[PDB]
Amino acid sequence: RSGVGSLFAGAHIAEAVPLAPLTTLRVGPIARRVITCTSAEQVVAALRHLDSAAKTGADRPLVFAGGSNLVIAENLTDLTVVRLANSGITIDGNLVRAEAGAVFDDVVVRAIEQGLGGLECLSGIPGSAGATPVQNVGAYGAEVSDTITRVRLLDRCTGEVRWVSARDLRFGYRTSVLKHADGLAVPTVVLEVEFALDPSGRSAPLRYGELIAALNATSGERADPQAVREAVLALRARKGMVLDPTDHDTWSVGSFFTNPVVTQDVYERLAGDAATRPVPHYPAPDGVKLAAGWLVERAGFGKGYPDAGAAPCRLSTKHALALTNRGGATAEDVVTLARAVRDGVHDVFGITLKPEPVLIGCML
Amino acid sequence: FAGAHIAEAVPLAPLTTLRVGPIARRVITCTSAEQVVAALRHLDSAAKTGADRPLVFAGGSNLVIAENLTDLTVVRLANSGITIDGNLVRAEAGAVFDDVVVRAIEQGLGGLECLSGIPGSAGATPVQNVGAYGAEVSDTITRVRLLDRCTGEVRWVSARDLRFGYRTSVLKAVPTVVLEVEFALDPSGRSAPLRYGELIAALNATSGERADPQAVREAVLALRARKGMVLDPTDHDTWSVGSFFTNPVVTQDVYERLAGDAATRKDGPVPHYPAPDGVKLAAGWLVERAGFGKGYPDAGAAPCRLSTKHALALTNRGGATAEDVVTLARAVRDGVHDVFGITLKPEPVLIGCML
Ligand SMILES: Cc1cc2nc3c(=O)[nH]c(=O)nc-3n(C[C@H](O)[C@H](O)[C@H](O)COP(=O)(O)OP(=O)(O)OC[C@H]3O[C@@H](n4cnc5c(N)ncnc54)[C@H](O)[C@@H]3O)c2cc1C
Ligand SMILES: Cc1cc2nc3c(=O)[nH]c(=O)nc-3n(C[C@H](O)[C@H](O)[C@H](O)COP(=O)(O)OP(=O)(O)OC[C@H]3O[C@@H](n4cnc5c(N)ncnc54)[C@H](O)[C@@H]3O)c2cc1C
Ligand SMILES: [K+]
Ligand SMILES: [K+]
Repeated sequence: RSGVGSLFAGAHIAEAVPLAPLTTLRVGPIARRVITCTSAEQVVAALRHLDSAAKTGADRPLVFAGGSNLVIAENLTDLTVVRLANSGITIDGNLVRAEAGAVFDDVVVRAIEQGLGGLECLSGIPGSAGATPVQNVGAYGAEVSDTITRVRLLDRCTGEVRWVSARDLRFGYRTSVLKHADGLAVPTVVLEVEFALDPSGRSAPLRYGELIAALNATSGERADPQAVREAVLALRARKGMVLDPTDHDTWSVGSFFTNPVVTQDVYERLAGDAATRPVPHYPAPDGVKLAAGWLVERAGFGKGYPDAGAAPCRLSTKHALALTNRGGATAEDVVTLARAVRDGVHDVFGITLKPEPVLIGCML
Repeated sequence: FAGAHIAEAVPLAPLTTLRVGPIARRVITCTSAEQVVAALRHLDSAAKTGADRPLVFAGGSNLVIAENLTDLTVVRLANSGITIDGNLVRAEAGAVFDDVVVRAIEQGLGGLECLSGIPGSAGATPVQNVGAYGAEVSDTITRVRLLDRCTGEVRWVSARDLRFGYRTSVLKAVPTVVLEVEFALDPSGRSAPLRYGELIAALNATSGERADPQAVREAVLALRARKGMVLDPTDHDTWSVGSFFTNPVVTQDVYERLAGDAATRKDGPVPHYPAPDGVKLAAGWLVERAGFGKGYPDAGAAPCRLSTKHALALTNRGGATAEDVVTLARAVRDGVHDVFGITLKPEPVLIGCML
């Protein structure tokens, strides 16, 4: 059938591979082996062999795609990496299907240019399509759970491949069943994602105040998707949230923390504690969602922190939530600064912020 | 109408499970999605309006049609393909739903088996989130291909945008027609988990176990047979639209009032089911407790009676009219309201008639 003569059905194998340059953060160990898969058959056959042979706590493989949400400890000297390069975008009426290794922003653009609305708010988010369901990737008032119909999944332990519905993924705010406290584990691999979009050519309803203002629209109004993408790309540039290899503010894994959901009591206390001398909140179904960025800034961790020095890890000069590599950072530098922001916001507010990126061999 | 078959003066009664309906002016039978879409586009722009709107039809298992609708144009969906594609099953609107179930079981795909024996088409299933025996088609549908009748536009719509709930979806005020349904099923060949007390008991198993889909099917078919809820043309208990009323979802205090009274009278407990938004009661227990036994009325030879095996099913006893169905329905609804304070809601769609 498929690459029968070769190991892993034809996947590329390389040894002693610096992972740092493959990551947006530019942090990482030299991987002992990298196995690069360009098809679903390769991803399945590669993991089957590695999962069948893996015996010890040093042998679980790191599944790696765009490298935009990974903080990988430099200590990990005995690491095998499976790299998902199985790309491919199909248009099927108002449906768009993207293999895991497609570049997510590419899916957005293809969708917009078919006159299909629904992804435009997610323009400029880096990384792969296959990663999007894992944490229900979102920005600017949209999330991929607003349009995903189903996901093609490899269950690594049984070797079964099937399609799973959006409903069975149990999407919530920055979560799904695929999201695990441990980001190495990845017992289930996304091979392909399908989205169902709006063939009338209208964007999703605009649900995010900064974007709405920028287009001179009102809340829940629909607009031209391309115009929405252009505004979103401008909003993201201002925050250093579009990759730009000459700008260190962009040497990140984006926002380092999820917006926390607090009980209505704790929102009203802060609403009071700041009524002397207006507290950002977003609607959410089981409490109030607070802006992590407003919390981080109020606890003293502003844009550029720490300001004095040549700190190798700073918070972005354009967006306080993003940790950045200024040139020579290590994983521990990133974890250290993140811990302090996290500890600091708890000292002030009594809110524990959860990290949004995936920390391999490091914890907070 | 891109090759649609057009018949004139077609009796609808024999096309309905209730054996009630008018002689339609024209029946436009569509055997492809293209015909369905061509027909509805022309007819919907032509209509001038109320009674010129066409009735969308399919399996005839959930409709009560007034016999005096002599000017009725009907579009009958008979696009019937069924495609298996790994663990995905795609069924055109006109496919027989139970054949989709059988086809999935035959391929080793689990998830549809608890829906064995429900009559009518695949296309109709999302409209009221068809279900029984602890399953609903919302548990497996990924998306539905729809014609928006207001814009003439055709598109796939996700499960989520259909807003499925207990006997409802957004399709049940935009008319749309479902053209095709996709289901994602379980290729390990295990059933959905067994959640329904009657079915678990009948298999000798535990709540949450899975079983062979075929054995689940046979159990469910035998239980449905005991209630007159599989089509059997010699049994008048099955000349129905199934359960005529949906299980009402009441605030928890309405439930509690009832459960107190029943405990005092010693005729409890009040059977009830999970609901996100209060407590769901067995409409059948309300009907019987309000005085309307299985076979009601027993006196004389009523042309409409409640099934002798399932009180919730209004049945055509030979020669019923729509007026008889609606007259019996109104009494069962009024009596339940009078005894319990609960307003039951009709499950079938009523064309030219009302409670
Ligand atoms: C400048 C910048 C801006 C950002 N803005 C946003 C934003 O607005 N919103 C947002 O949600 N995120 C944002 N991110 C985070 C990141 O881009 C997204 O999370 C992205 O979806 C990660 O994709 P990746 O392919 O790079 O994942 P990787 O970093 O390659 O992988 C990360 C984790 O996902 C797992 N994973 C990857 N592929 C699969 C698969 N196919 N199946 C199962 N598990 C898998 C990996 O094992 C690992 O556990 C931003 C990042 C940067 C650097
Ligand atoms: C013996 C018996 C047992 C039953 N058991 C059950 C049960 O266990 N659970 C349950 O839910 N139901 C049950 N029913 C009700 C009925 O079988 C289901 O509602 C069925 O899915 C209806 O299918 P149909 O094709 O016969 O619809 P029809 O009767 O042809 O049409 C019903 C309504 O749905 C609309 N409709 C039909 N197809 C479409 C479409 N493609 N797009 C948009 N609208 C459409 C029609 O316009 C009409 O408004 C039972 C019925 C009988 C007679
Ligand atoms: K992030
Ligand atoms: K019914």
